[PDB]
Amino acid sequence: LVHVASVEKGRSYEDFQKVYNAIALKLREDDEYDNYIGYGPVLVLLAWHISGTWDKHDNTGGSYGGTYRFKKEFNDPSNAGLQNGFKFLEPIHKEFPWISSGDLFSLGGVTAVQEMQGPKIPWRCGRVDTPEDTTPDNGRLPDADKDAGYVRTFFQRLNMNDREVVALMGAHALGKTHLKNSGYEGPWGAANNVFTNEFYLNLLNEDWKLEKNDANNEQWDSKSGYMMLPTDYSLIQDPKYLSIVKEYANDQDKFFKDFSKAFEKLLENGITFPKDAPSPFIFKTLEEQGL
Ligand code: HEM
Repeated sequence: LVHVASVEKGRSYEDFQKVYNAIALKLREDDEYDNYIGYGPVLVLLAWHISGTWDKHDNTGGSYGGTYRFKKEFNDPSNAGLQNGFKFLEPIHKEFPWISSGDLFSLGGVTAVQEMQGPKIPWRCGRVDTPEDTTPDNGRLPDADKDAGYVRTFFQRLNMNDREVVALMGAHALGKTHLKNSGYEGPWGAANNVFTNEFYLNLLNEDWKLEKNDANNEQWDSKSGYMMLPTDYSLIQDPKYLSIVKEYANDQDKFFKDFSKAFEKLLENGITFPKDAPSPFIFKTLEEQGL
């Protein structure tokens, strides 16, 4: 398929900055969610899940179509718990009905990251809602109970290299696993609603113990009360992965830069931007605007 970005008719930067501010103010306000973690983390997960269905082989899936809006994709077992990010954005969509779904879903991710003190993520508008028949079949999102080979192989479908895989996974610093959703339980660290390189430090510095949880799945448990999925853990089992983990554990800046690039790339996979298309926008945070 060819997916050409098409700017929402007559909208500019300022229009988008308003959508951004709307999400950000709601993030600030609905702070009681998930025991006071807030919605930030679920939004980031939602932006990754709508983008992660992409197949570099036939150009299907990815964020373009806003297909998560369809039952098929919405009811993907792997998307369990995302309905919360969805209901968070609805009221927003209602307020700015001209924005396409794909644009909204992906912007929430950017907004969440930036408002949780992460790096600035350049964003591009132009995703166009596609018909329900362009909805990708379930089973394109990765399993958690695998090793580094699985991960490398998987990520290759999305065109991501080692560096990109490790950068993107540092997103695990945010939120936590929910038994009910995924069959895994516990956060990855302490500051789970602030974007930092905590993930890498926990990985390197905790004394991880393999145990089975109440869903009868194996997870790495630390005495600090943290957990790591087998897929997380595999970042230290693979030699190529481990040196990158180390780099990030050592330099939060480097990690921020790598994440930034990788995240935008993830969100733009499968989209063709005509040369006349506007440059990537860099939204200001509420704080930068004095709001
Ligand atoms: C091997 C690849 C990955 C696997 C197997 C994986 C698996 C999971 C699982 C099982 C959960 C818990 C869901 C729940 O029970 O609520 C989760 C949560 C999360 N995922 Fe990952 N993930 C992967 C990659 C990513 C990437 C690339 C990102 C973004 C860059 C990401 C962002 C998140 C966030 C922010 C959460 C926490 C959400 C919350 O607190 O509701 N994950 N992931």
